Amino acid sequence: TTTATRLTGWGRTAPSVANVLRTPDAEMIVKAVARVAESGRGAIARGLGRSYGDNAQNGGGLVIDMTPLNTIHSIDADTKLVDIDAGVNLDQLMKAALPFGLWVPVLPGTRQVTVGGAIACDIHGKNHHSAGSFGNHVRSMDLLTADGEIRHLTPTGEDAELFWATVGGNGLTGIIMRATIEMTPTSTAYFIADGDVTASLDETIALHSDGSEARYTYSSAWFDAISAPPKLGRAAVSRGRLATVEQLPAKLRSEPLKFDLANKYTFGPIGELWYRKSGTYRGKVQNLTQFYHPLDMAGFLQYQFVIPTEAVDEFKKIIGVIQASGHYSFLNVFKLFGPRNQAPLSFPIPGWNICVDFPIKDGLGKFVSELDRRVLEFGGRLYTAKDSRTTAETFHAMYPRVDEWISVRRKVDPLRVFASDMARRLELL
Ligand SMILES: Cc1cc2nc3c(=O)[nH]c(=O)nc-3n(C[C@H](O)[C@H](O)[C@H](O)COP(=O)(O)OP(=O)(O)OC[C@H]3O[C@@H](n4cnc5c(N)ncnc54)[C@H](O)[C@@H]3O)c2cc1C
Ligand SMILES: O=c1nc(N2CCCCC2)sc2c(NO)cc(C(F)(F)F)cc12
Repeated sequence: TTTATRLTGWGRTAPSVANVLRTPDAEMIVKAVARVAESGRGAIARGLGRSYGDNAQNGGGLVIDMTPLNTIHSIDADTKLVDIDAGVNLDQLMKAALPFGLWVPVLPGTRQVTVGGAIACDIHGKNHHSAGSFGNHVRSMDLLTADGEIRHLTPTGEDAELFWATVGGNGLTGIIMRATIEMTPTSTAYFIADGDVTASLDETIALHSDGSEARYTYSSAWFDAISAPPKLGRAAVSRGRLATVEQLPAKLRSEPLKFDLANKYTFGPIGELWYRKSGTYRGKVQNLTQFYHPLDMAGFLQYQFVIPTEAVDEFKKIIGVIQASGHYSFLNVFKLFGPRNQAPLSFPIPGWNICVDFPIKDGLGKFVSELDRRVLEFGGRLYTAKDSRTTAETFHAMYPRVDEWISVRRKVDPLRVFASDMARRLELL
């Protein structure tokens, strides 16, 4: 079913109309690409549309919806390998793999993302400093390339260059049809978590520098970006690891792999004490929602960037520029990222990662451009999955291996068959 449809990112801006093919037939998808390879607005895959930007739309072009390709082919507990269609979402995968004592190795902050989208944006999670990003756990993928052929890529094979170009490649090397992922063994669906509350930016940084991070596989913090210094950058830090069966309480040991406001006090000293109490704890047993999606149970601009580890002073500065700006962000996530991977367009690098969420109002666009500049000057970068407004020139300087990447893309799609709004804006075409 080919249908002219109006598509936007999760942020619901920069709308664009395209011919949306939605089919469960992989043979239909190979033909639509062959067709597009004849006649020149190109094609692009789309997952669940959870990316905020314009990387999954192609104005006046073809957009292939991959979510009907959602078959899990096999799960093997001994090898820890799952073999799945690209349109399988990580929530679906999570529930399918638990009974085998397997855990999805990298989870983002929403489980409604496809494997293809997980690979194409090379997503990260609370465990990046211990496990890397999603691409590090893919052992193979089958990629529908511009020549109508389906190539079988692996991280260390002869096609390693193309594999790593596809990881974080935002769909611009072809369609990931199928992949094999190595899962993390687990005896439990639960976490054991430690909580800590800091009073300032310099404490937060101290906590993340003292060596405690190495004792936790998962870590992230809620972060104050409004309150002026000294309060600026105080945080609720939440850290932990998957629980073993031995560490669960009686009630949960029979089904260990299961899954199924303001008052007058709030802003005074009693609230400060209460919040400090609630956010301080040791060895709390917690399920996925409680630990990983604590938010559970349009008109905003999402902005995420990472600054190199060494440039700690420069990070403090950027955070100060944000609270002084008049633009207030209430929901902020902070994390120290670990080592990077071989993918040239992969976002994560070791250093200070922060996500902020600004209300759309007058002055924002021009303030965010100036932020881009500070982020660039300080050796950091923005995340494509959260962006629709940065310039090609900024992007290119932020990702110095883009040229290396462009070369790989030139060989595999010399006719520019795969294209998107983002590719044209960021001049990756
Ligand atoms: C509330 C929320 C929280 C989030 N938290 C995080 C987080 O913690 N960490 C993180 O890293 N990201 C996070 N994200 C971003 C999200 O993980 C990525 O945007 C992800 O790529 C979206 O997956 P999707 O399946 O919706 O892909 P879409 O948004 O539909 O597409 C995204 C990109 O993947 C490509 N693509 C999709 N399918 C295929 C395929 N089969 N073959 C080739 N290319 C394909 C598209 O062409 C496009 O370039 C979050 C997003 C939201 C809305
Ligand atoms: O857990 C997360 N939840 C998020 N969302 C749900 C709550 C509301 C806003 C979106 S965003 C996010 C980001 N930024 O993208 C980074 C990290 C990380 F650094 F990996 F720890 C975690 C999250």
